[PDB]
Amino acid sequence: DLDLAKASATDQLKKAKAEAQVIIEQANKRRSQILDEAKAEAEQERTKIVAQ
Amino acid sequence: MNLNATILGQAIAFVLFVLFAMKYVWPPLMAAIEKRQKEIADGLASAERAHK
Repeated sequence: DLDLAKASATDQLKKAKAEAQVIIEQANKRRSQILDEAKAEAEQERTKIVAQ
Repeated sequence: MNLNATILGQAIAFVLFVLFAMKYVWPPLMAAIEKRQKEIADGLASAERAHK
């Protein structure tokens, strides 16, 4: 039982650490995409208003 | 029957055997038992360490 338990004990750090990494690596893309799409809207709105 | 010299000889044989047991029988076997007791009781250390 020492081997069977210490297996999980030695692995779950690796695993949950990778998932805490993943969550943030998604959130980062979210920030980057929003700073892109706000640029897209920045062009779209001004072009709309000049056409108006 | 009656008081003899045999008493002294029996006292000598007695102490001889007491030493011959003391050193080379008793610790030799209690060490065996309690070493087995260490290795048996310390198996619990798994359910008390890795479990934790």
